[PDB]
Amino acid sequence: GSESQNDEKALLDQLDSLLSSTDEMELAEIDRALGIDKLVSQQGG
Amino acid sequence: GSIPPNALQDLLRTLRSPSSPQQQQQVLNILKSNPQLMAAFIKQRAAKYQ
Repeated sequence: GSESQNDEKALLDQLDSLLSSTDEMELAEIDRALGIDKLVSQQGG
Repeated sequence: GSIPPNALQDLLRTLRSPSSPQQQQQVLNILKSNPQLMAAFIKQRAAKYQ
């Protein structure tokens, strides 16, 4: 997050690896549920 | 200078908390509630279709 590479985004970035041990179909339900496709277009708050 | 926020940790902390697969339902909603975490998380989550 702007000269950091050690912020909260990086905190879970590691453990996040566990996400790979989850059904690909289930993840799709949660993704399309909120529609992260547009949430990745803009972020600032 | 190296110190992450406390608010962001709260959001991610949810999906990180060792709970049953049911509570996972809350994670999804949390993902959106997480900014910097959304982009990063998307890497693994969004990867569901990668």
